[PDB]
Amino acid sequence: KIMKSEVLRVTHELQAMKDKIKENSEKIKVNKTLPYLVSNVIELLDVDPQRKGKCAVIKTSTRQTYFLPVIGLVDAEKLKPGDLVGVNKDSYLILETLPTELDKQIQELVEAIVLPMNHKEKFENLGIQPPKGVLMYGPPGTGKTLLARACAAQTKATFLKLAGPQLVQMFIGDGAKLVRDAFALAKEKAPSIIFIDELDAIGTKRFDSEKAGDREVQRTMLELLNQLDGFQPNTQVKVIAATNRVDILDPALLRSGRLDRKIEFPMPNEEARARIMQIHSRKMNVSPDVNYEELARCTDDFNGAQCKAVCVEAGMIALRRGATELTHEDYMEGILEVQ
Amino acid sequence: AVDTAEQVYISSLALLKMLKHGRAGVPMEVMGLMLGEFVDDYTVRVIDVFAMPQSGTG
Amino acid sequence: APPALWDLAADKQTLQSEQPLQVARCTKIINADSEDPKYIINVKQFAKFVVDLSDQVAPTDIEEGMRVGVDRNKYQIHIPLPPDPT
Repeated sequence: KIMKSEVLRVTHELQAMKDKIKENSEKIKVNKTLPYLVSNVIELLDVDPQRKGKCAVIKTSTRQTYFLPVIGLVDAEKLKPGDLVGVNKDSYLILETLPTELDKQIQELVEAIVLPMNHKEKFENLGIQPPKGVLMYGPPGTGKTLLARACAAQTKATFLKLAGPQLVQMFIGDGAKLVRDAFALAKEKAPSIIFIDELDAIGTKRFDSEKAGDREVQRTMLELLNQLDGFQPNTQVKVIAATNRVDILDPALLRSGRLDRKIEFPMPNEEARARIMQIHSRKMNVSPDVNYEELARCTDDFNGAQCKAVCVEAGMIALRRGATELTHEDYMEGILEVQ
Repeated sequence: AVDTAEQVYISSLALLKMLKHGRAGVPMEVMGLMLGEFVDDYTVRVIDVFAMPQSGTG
Repeated sequence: APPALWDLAADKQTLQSEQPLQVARCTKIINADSEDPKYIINVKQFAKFVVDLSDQVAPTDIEEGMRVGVDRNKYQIHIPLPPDPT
């Protein structure tokens, strides 16, 4: 063991290094305390001909452009064209980059969002990618908007509102800005839940290509399909879509990353109306007389918002009816009251 | 309550240290310390001048 | 001049009181708060600023988009303010 006696000096040098890094590692808190302003970063690869080529283009908030190479600590998610980065008074170095900005269905919604995050072990053991796009289509009456948003609130994760008129803006070019923004919060921030609705109305493919806004909504929408079919790593936040009609369905939605789990929900018959309406009345005071037969039959061509309005109208006259519990005939009274 | 006529003696040491310290004088606030010896009331002589490490506070 | 007489004679302590309350950075308003130490602020000059909260203002009294006083030297929040149009 005479040859292994030199290891003690190596360990003394290592512990001496750990004892001497406290100063230069301690000044990080007083030098890199807080960036007082915010500056935008745009990536631009340079070439010097070590003497290696590496630089970046900076843009301050005060509309002043300066020069600085790619510097800082070990970068993993950095080097992207983002904002809200670290900057000192005048050195203008990069130190800290930060991103700027219920009963009848519980299986398909909860699984499709948990398995691409928790079941990675079975993904590595089987080599199978999970489905991404789910299409809650079918005739109206199910209430996919209020029930799908309510179940998205029951997912206990982050929820981001995104509708039709949200992406469609008065100016041009903003659609891709809100797509890269929904991918900023969703893709860049924590995994959130985004539910859009009425995709069939904007998925119109006309023959006369002279006047159709829905084809610019197919430029932003098919640009999202470019950012899903073109971008293989779709393991992050998915795109959940739903339509109220099967009149004009986009044929280019046939992909695992795209809308694959197209679950057909038919007209809300006594069973389905008893399901979504048992959800709508699973907590309120329901008297032991609501057979749901006549009132579930009279709910024809009534969406979940209009059926919720029927529940409100049932919640209107029961005050003056004298009974503190909602009765059977008050549902059909609300139906015949709205229409 | 008394005052005299003081005059600061400046040699080439502090001058050149302020020239190199001025070359390394980044816009960040810097710190320095001057030394010397007090021989009487109305004279002061500086000999030793060094620099201090910069900090985010200034 | 009669109104400026008593206040002019009472202007002596304004020199010893001129050192405090000097903080004025155009009353820049914040945008949001991702984490409790670091707060994102946006000035009216279209310049986004970030600074840590001072010890004189409690973190529970901070509201989203609230105009409060902020230093121009230490960049910290010295004292907030309640604010009037017709």
